[PDB]
Amino acid sequence: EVQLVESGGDLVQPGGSLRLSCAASGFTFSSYWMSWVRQAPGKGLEWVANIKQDGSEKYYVDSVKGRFTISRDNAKNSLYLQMNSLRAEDTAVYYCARDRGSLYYWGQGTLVTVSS
Amino acid sequence: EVQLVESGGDLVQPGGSLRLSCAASGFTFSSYWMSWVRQAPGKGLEWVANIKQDGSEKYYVDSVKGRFTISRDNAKNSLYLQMNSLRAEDTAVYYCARDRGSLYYWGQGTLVTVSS
Amino acid sequence: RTVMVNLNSDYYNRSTSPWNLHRNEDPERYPSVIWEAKCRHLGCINADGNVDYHMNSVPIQQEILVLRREPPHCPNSFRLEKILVSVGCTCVTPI
Amino acid sequence: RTVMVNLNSDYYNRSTSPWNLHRNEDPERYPSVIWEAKCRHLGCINADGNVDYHMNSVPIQQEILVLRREPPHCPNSFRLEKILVSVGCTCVTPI
Amino acid sequence: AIQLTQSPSSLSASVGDRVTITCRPSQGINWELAWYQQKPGKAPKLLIYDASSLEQGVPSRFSGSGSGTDFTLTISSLQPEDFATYYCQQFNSYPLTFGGGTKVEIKWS
Amino acid sequence: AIQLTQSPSSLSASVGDRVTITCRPSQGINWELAWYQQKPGKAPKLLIYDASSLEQGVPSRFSGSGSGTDFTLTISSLQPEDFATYYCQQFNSYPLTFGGGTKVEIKWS
Repeated sequence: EVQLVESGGDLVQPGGSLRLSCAASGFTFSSYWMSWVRQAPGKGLEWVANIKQDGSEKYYVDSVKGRFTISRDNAKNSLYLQMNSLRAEDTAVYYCARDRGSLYYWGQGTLVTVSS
Repeated sequence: EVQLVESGGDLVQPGGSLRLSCAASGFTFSSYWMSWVRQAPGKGLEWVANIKQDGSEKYYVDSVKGRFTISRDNAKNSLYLQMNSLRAEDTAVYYCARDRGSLYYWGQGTLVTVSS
Repeated sequence: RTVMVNLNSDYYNRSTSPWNLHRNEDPERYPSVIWEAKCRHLGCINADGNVDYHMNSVPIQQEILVLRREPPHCPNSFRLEKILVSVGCTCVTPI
Repeated sequence: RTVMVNLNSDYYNRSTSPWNLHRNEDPERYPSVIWEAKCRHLGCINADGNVDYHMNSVPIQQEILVLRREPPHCPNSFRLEKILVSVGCTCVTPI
Repeated sequence: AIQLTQSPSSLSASVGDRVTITCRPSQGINWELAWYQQKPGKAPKLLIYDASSLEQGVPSRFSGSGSGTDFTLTISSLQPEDFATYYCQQFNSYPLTFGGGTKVEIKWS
Repeated sequence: AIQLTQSPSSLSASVGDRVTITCRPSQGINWELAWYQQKPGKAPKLLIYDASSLEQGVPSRFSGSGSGTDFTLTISSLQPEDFATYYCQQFNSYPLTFGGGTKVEIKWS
């Protein structure tokens, strides 16, 4: 079985930072593209970021362009999400998924809380 | 094995007639299109006629349009060639083949001789 | 609705689930020739070399993309279609 | 050079030659998702339920037509390509 | 971006019914659409890719269709195990977007 | 009709050579071309379909290529069992036509 396990998600005051960690297993992590999609409390899905096989190309939604930073450690089997200057809108469940266009392999999610 | 056996080919004076007979076996003769290609003594191949699965559509080269008559007996497993007003150019080896565009299944051929 | 498109084994016999290949031609289609697999036996060939009806020969199907001359016979225009072809056979235990 | 184009089983486990399916995605390709078969074992599963190395699991390959965004990322234009996909596995006697 | 308008945002239905959810993108897309199912407390499951193609495991009682600006997700015979929120997503161009979702709720008696 | 011009009409070659036969139709064709091999006293064998696709049984040492007006049949490493006459045929439109053939003869020493 392919396995995607998120971590890092916690309560962090606005303006602060946090590093998400998606731990991949069950596949040649180095050969496939990865992603991050979010679900805000009681809201729909919102595509966030994706990263190329090696780490040469990266794409975002404009609501996180310049604030969020996607990365990979192909030797470690890890996908990351270094978010900064965290807003209210940024409080969601962050799911990592394998591939870019149609996501079949999804993690369970990690709640990032950002409030007073 | 698919088998295509020609017959009928013989020495016939010019202006005369003859009926070729391709005997099919090894397949649902009724489901596939058939053809006739000729090879004149020491010459190249020349596509002659083809006939649809049932017998609704038929196509020819203009050098035999109106002179030659292609037919099928799907119950008998037979393809025919009723040629009339036979010319010098009509002396060739008549091969029948299965399908219309790219012919894989070929018969051994039948020599039709037309001379003095 | 329309798009511009530019252009660029003895397994059947040796198998425990052997198959026959039936040629399928249409000059009006691309690929114009598809060979389709039809399972020779209902069961499977064993060590002794006979049909074991404890097992079953099953064809392995695949949804393939094909082009077709649309309008019919028009040699310059095409329509994209999806056909279900059987490539070979495998030997399975019942369920 | 260019042409106008309009637009329209638990076998892997139950097999004697079982296979694993590996998802292959490219949003830039049509089909965008192809699952590829990779033979689980080198031999074949017998009556007892173990790997018989007298036989061999062989993947059944197929040359399939695929479309691709040409120029790269251009969403309206495409190029036709032929890729070799493995659909499943069969069990064969050596040669 | 390419905005996905899903219709309706909620709907009541009973076991055996034929649900027809529509996804209409802001601009024109060829086939570059995907459908998902999401049940409470679970990650979404991918149902259909390339607007019409059924994914691995997804049951026959699922159809995907349409081209350009009209896409349809159809459950022919509704099952209890089918009441969830359904999302549509384009993969035509970045940024990749999701529809607002459609709640296939239970119509009480 | 669509006339097929084959080049050359005859050629001498030795075992191991790389033979390159060209077929050029009168008008433009997409991929609707086929190649055959004919040995004395035998019906022709179909080698390549759709200008580039190898037929069932045909050995790897055979390539077919080109589009529109330039088609190429190539034997990379010539074998004794390969000296024959090679025909090219279009299936673009009726009447279906054959090339004049190319004799892959033996070059004596």
